[PDB]
Amino acid sequence: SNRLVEEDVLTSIHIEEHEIDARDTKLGAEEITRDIPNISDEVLADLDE
Amino acid sequence: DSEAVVAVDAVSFTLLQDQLQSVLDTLSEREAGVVRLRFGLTDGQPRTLDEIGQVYGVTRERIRQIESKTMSKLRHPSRSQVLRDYL
Amino acid sequence: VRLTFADIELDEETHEVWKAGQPVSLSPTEFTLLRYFVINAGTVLSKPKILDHVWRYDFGGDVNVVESYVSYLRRKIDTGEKRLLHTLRGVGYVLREPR
Amino acid sequence: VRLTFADIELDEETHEVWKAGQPVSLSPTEFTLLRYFVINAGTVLSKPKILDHVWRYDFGGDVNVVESYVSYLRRKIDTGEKRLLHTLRGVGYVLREPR
Repeated sequence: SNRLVEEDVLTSIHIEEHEIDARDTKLGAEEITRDIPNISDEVLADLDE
Repeated sequence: DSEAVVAVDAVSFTLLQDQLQSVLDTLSEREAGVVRLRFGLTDGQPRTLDEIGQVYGVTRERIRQIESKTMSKLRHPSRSQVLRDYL
Repeated sequence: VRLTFADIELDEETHEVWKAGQPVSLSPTEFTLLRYFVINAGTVLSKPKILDHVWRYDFGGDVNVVESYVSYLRRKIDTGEKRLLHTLRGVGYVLREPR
Repeated sequence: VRLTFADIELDEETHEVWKAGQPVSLSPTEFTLLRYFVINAGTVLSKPKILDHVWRYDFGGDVNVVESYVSYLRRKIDTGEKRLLHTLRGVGYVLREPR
């Protein structure tokens, strides 16, 4: 019945983790920065500097 | 396999080539040929101005001027919007 | 609304130009060149945008004519060898006070 | 908007450089090389992609031209034998304050 959906009787909180590493390279260094090429702004709204 | 063809960007490149051909054909033929051999589209090598002069019987300053005419007309938003979308 | 820069004064109504308070007579095409040159003071001006904006797009002459124009501007206001309207090789000219 | 690094400073308008506060005159293409160096500060520069981006793709000359140009950059701003413009064998050059 929809009561279970509405009353949150059977609902689970699920958490995932996403690792990402910037490492040294012969090309130089990879930067964790907002200087991201060719991107819009509505998708840049929710990022810190 | 990184070296494998994406099979999506290939069709995109072909349609971009079609759009470029349409845009160039919309421009005057002398300008289209000048820029085509300036950036080496139809052949494997872009060429310097003196080659353009030898193939069109003009001085290199005239080719600089016609190139100025080319990117001036190419900044027209009619082409600018229709091509800038392709990115 | 009069356009002033260092010692050059210009009035957009009757198009008279003052160099250090002295009025000088100036040609219309050179007047447009000077008006553009003040209106973009602090930014280098190269020839292609000069022919693109200031002059008509049907201009089929050589590139030496604008050079003669800036020559008359040199002999008109900044007659000194070092002048407010400096030049850059390949990037045309610019009007700024020398440092 | 002027781009600075250590003791070299660049204005994007009139294409000049200050080295430790002293203005310096420099060649146009040499200036483009310096512009690449500052625009990719902290990242190593290799002769090829330097040739690819800065120089025209029609360049049919040898490879000594870029090495000589780096030598000019050295003798103009980084006159010291040890210099902020470090060189990598087979990997090119880089703009970096030495540690």
